[PDB]
Amino acid sequence: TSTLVRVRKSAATLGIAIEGGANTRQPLPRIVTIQRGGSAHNCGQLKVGHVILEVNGQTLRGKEHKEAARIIAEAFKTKERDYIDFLVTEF
Amino acid sequence: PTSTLVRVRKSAATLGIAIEGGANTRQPLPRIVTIQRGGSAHNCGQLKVGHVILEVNGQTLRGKEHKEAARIIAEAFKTKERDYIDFLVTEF
Amino acid sequence: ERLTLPPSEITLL
Amino acid sequence: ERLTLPPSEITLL
Repeated sequence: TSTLVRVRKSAATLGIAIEGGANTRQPLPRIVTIQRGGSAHNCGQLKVGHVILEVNGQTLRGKEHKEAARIIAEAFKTKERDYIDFLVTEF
Repeated sequence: PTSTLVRVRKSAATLGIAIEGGANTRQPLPRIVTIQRGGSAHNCGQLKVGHVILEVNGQTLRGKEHKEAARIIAEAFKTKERDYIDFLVTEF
Repeated sequence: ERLTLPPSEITLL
Repeated sequence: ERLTLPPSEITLL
């Protein structure tokens, strides 16, 4: 039900719109847009509708939207390696 | 992820829930986003905002568009065949 | 290749 | 008890 997806940093941006976080209608960040040309689009294994549970092993469960977005942005901004790992789910 | 069968007795003239979602939209299954004070859902006590409705009287809502899911719920509330609605709900 | 999902409709029942 | 949930926030990353 949950899948690890490695997103290679193939473009300057991650290129996703996320909606959701604790205490709102969508309780975990859900990918609602994938921008053409960004890193997520090149991945092919990320899909609109995927809910992000973890980023590089860091859980997003219980985090408010702005904190979840900050964690993802920080993980993508890494200079030590050329990818980011998401644990995602679909239902 | 737990699925719970919640029996909502038709205790009031209205159901009193707002649902968001359906197939091919951002929220793929109907999610309860509002529970109105005084309605049948509020009297139940076991339904909560955030619950995702998987089935209504054994009829799956998986893959149904919002309009069809709302029609099924409205029909289940209106029908005089029974004085309750069974919702199978989940809370992930 | 669906790149976006539209906002869901809300209905009061 | 909580009787409503607000629309979620959105971010472009």
